[PDB]
Amino acid sequence: PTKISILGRESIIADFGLWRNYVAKDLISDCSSTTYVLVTDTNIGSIYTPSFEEAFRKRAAEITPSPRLLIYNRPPGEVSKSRQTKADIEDWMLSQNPPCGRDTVVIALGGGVIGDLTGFVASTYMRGVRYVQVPTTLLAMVDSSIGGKTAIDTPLGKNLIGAIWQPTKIYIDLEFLETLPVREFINGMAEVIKTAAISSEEEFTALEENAETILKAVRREVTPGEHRFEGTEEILKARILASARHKAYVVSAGGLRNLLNWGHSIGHAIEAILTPQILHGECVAIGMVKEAELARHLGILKGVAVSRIVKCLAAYGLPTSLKDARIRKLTAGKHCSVDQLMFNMALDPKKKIVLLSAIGTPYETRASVVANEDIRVVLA
Amino acid sequence: PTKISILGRESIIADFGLWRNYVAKDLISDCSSTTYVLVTDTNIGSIYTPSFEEAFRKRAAEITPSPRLLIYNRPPGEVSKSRQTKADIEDWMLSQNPPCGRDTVVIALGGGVIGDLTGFVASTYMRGVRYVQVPTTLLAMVDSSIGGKTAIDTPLGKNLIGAIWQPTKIYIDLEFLETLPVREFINGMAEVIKTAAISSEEEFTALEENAETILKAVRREVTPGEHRFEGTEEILKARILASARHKAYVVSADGGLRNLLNWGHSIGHAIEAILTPQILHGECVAIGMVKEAELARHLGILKGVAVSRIVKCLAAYGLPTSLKDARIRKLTAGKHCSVDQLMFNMALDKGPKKKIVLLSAIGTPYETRASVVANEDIRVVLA
Ligand SMILES: Nc1ncnc2c1ncn2[C@@H]1O[C@H](COP(=O)(O)OP(=O)(O)O)[C@@H](O)[C@H]1O
Ligand SMILES: Nc1ncnc2c1ncn2[C@@H]1O[C@H](COP(=O)(O)OP(=O)(O)O)[C@@H](O)[C@H]1O
Ligand SMILES: [Cl-]
Ligand SMILES: [Zn+2]
Ligand SMILES: [Zn+2]
Repeated sequence: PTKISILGRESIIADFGLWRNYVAKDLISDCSSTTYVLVTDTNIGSIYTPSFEEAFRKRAAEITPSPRLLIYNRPPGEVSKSRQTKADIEDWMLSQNPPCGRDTVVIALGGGVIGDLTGFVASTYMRGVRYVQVPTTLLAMVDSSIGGKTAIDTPLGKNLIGAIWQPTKIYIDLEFLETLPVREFINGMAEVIKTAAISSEEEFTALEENAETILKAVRREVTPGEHRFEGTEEILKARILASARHKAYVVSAGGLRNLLNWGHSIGHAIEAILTPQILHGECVAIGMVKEAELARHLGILKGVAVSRIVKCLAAYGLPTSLKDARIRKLTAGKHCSVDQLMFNMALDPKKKIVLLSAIGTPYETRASVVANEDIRVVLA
Repeated sequence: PTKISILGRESIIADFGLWRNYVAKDLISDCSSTTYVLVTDTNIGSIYTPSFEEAFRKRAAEITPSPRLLIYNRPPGEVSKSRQTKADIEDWMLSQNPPCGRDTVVIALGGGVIGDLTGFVASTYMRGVRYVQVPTTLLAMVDSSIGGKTAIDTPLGKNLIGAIWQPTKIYIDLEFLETLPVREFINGMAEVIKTAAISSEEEFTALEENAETILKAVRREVTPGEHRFEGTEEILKARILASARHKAYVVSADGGLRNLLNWGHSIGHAIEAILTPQILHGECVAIGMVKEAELARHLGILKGVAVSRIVKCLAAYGLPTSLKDARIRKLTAGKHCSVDQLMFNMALDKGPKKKIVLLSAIGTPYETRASVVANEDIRVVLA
């Protein structure tokens, strides 16, 4: 297994089959406790909780008295990232017999949604209890689960109420990617490509090479009794952990974290308009394409560089323009006026944007100051 | 202005009239921001918010842009220390124009209730924003506001959901004690006496001396224009800050030192679980100290003379020393506390023995932590 230290500690454990042969075991020995609370939605749970309850029983049998495994399932969707669901899980935990104590270890089994909710639930339960991250979406494995940022949503916006509570462990089991819907896998790929583009040319080239292969496995129908990523196993692990590693690196450090926002400046503006029909990664993809175009316009990025960005994103199934087909269909031709975008970008004179002087090489070691008029030029 | 440092840094500012001449000023200069949110109940607010709005305007006038002061008032009582109340305070914060942001400085103006709620609201607002403590109750000045422990209550218990969020500043304005109801003042005195009893025989001795005087000012009519603690001003500040200082000390100490802060609380908590909400926390802890002291004596660790002074000193301040005290009896229609019930409530605290803070003498703890004691030995003092 591959370990990626984060914040001066071992937190991340990444490899195939962790949820089957490792997690349970490791939790009982490194996260000693009498109460383990697994949280997940009905989609990912029905697929993975059974194998775990069993794997759990085997490890708990050897310990006495036997540690209990409590499970909580919530409806899928970001509808659970609410004040209501959090209170529930809390009252449910307090209603257990005996009530779940401060020794509780919470297991966040899911994506960004389950992740933020559970992480925040843990941070405040009796003023905080330990918890581990078990990212099931690609976007969660390389980004959302690394960092400790947790929160829920309110009818006035996303992530408005939450906390920064570092998970004790972060289990990255690449096998979760075997059942992850194709669209979701592609969505996460945006951040992976983003990470490379702001840190390593060689890594961005690896992504360029592997694209065809990865996408073949991600789409090919897999007959029961086989692994979706049969021969590409090592390639996938390398490309995905590279991103996770970077996120972990940045999180362990000032202006280095701003770079994690490349493509997000414009990206966020687009999403504010096209969500929830269009996904985060899908919007960031178009965001990277434009911010790259902005870098070119400002004379900081070369034409050749800009093309590969687009080419590489497309190669993975990500949208590169607001004019894309799918997007236009999924959003019945919604339109992002150059103004509404500049309005949104401000909801966050001049704008701060991450510019690239070349693939793998950031212009400044932080978000560069850019003038509005210069931004408005790449928004059409 | 006397300053006490907590957790390796200044935070506590203690003196008279801070709410009138200091707070506002200091907030604008040391807690620079565009949004300040004052939270309080309708009891303490109606008495103190007006003078503050004004004091605020004066300081904000010089600085430009103008730092806005938003105010939130909730019904008094621990009924506001709820998920709902917290949620409103937040939606209200997000609904302002423009919405309260991460630069926000929250002002917790009130007692333990307002303190815990606001402190917790702050800890999670956009994943955390700065906040200051402005303890208006005695119990809050020397205990609840020092430490960073925040939370709300749920129908299944107190302080079940919350967080540990250290306040940026802790303004201890002794003038709040001029309007604090007599009962509340006496309530807080329990913890002050507790602090002394576990750290300084001298400090305890002074408490015994200053009693008769303090209680005179607390229980007297103050004609218009006169400060309630006219001549005793320095005495009060000394006695009160001594406790606050200790709390600050323990809280900054890098284990069992925090256990000592639980003296009288072992039995004390058991009693409160039964007699609350009619009887207050301090009032229950008082009886708790009396009994735990009796337990120490029984176990041969505390002398008879020592135990007496404890009782005498608590009484001297108007605190109950036994469950048979008439004031209690009245407030609880004579509710009974079975030893069985008390021993059970003491177990709800996560066997054959209970851990209790024992004193070998006033100011001197037996062990540097909660000593292990057998059930039968505890049951004897309760009978
Ligand atoms: N490994 C997986 N296999 C199957 N379904 C999954 C997996 N991961 C999550 N899902 C489902 O996919 C959708 C997207 O997960 P979500 O947590 O919303 O994504 P993100 O982390 O991008 O916010 C949800 O409907 C969820 O139940
Ligand atoms: N400085 C003060 N003077 C007058 N009223 C106050 C003051 N402090 C708080 N109060 C009121 O006194 C009561 C006790 O405050 P609370 O915070 O509930 O107590 P504690 O801190 O002991 O838990 C409340 O009804 C409150 O509105
Ligand atoms: Cl909360
Ligand atoms: Zn992102
Ligand atoms: Zn107490």
